Amino acid sequence: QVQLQESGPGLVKPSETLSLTCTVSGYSITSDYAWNWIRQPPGKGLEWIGSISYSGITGYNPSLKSRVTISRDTSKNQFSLKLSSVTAADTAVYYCARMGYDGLAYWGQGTLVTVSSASTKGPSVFPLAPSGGTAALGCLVKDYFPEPVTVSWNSGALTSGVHTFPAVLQSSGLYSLSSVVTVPSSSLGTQTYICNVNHKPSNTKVDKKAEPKS
Amino acid sequence: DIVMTQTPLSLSVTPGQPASISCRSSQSIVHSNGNTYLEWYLQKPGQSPQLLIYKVSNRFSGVPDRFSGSGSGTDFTLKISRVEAEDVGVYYCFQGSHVPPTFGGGTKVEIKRTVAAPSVFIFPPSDEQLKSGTASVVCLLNNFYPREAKVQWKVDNALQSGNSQESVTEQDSKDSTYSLSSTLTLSKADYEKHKVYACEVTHQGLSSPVTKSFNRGEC
Amino acid sequence: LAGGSAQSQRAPDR
Repeated sequence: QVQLQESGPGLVKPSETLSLTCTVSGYSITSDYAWNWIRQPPGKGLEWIGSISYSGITGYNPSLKSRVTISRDTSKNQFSLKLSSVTAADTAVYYCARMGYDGLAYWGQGTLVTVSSASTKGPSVFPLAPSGGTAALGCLVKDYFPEPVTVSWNSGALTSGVHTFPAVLQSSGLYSLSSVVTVPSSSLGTQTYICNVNHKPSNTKVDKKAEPKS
Repeated sequence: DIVMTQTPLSLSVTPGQPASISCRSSQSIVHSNGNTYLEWYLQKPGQSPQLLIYKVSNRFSGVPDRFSGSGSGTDFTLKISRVEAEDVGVYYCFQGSHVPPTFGGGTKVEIKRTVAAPSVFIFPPSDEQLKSGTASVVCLLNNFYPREAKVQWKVDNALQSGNSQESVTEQDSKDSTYSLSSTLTLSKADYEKHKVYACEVTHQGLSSPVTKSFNRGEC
Repeated sequence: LAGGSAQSQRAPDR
């Protein structure tokens, strides 16, 4: 299986150089195809940044050309992007993708890069404690920067009835999000409900039990 | 550069019915080798785009299916013949015939469906959070349609303004409902000053507004 | 002028 995997999300200060890599597995970058970078700024559409071919030939968006560099590191089967002199306008989800005559058939998972002078800060995690029938419970993931955070329940064992909401930027300039799940009151029960919270930019993992208070 | 203009901007479609999206390009996207590198993607909530159609009309699946691409020169159409819950997201056209490759602005496709009134839950602040001098109160509106919903916070009969924030999930790819989360933020001092915390919800579901509440201190 | 679909692969497109 051809798979593309971008490096991790996080902050870059304005005026500095955003740097990303894409690692390719199941296929050699020098066999064939062109190896693309594409971004999507918050709530906007998709912009092609540029690419490098299997043969090392680079092409750039003329609008971005003077700030962009793309290279290949064939020793790690990786290709890279640098974008210099950034500002808030360069905050976006950055994707790597493989292009052929027959489309961008394979994509990386997307990596959010936030351009800010603000500091990285890891989350705190609070329980949301649990008609007729069905109870609701959840975790509140508070006071973190930048995005993203990921949430799972019972280590990915529990996916039915889960809702993980878009984060909101609080008046502090730190994000807050909640994740909830509806479950049967009766399980409330014999069954432990635990939320798994991962904040990559700060390297934070926290597990919190969502227990019914006494 | 070639501008790719998609119409419409968004669509609501009843499951099992067809939809059609148009993509017009400011200049031809026929390449000098004769091919037209016109492609369609779907980007489902929170995911990477996924290729549907390439070279105008070739299905990514390789086999006959619900997606059909047509058109030529500057004028292209994606048809979805029987929309299903799972098809919901944003569709983009794309051209790779002339540098730089450019995408359309996207057409958001949603599933038109019948009213569902929200289930409402309220959550007090944890004792853990309180230790730290802030109190978050959370109100959850679950599994409702349409998206339009009004949430009001009341603290001891007073409507709260400018101290709450809310987020809505994307249309669920299975049941096609939304969910909504709202957070009231107070200082601990303000939270402990008051007694009755309520979120009041209004929605096309509800011939009467639903209030969920708790009194600070009852267990 | 590099970066287009037509340039993306080793063998020419048909």
